[PDB]
Amino acid sequence: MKELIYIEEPKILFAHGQKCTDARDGLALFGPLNNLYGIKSGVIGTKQGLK
Amino acid sequence: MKELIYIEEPKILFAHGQKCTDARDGLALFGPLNNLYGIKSGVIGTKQGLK
Repeated sequence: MKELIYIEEPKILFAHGQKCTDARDGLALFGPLNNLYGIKSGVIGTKQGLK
Repeated sequence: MKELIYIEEPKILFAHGQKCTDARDGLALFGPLNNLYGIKSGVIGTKQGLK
């Protein structure tokens, strides 16, 4: 018989010094680290692509 | 006795589609034209410069 070992989950960090094992859950619960104000986007393409 | 002619002020435009004559008053009554979200800044210099 061969023997296996287990390794625990490492956990990741989010806003307010809160730890979670998932990024989706930690983002929906706490939020990201830094503070952006807003994304200004440039769109290059056809008309239907822009729509 | 030569004659002088007078030319009216051209006026400059602001937010809300509002025309004024002085830039200072038109920035403190209707604000700028485009809509940013905030200015992220970089500083290069000594410690006193950052202070």
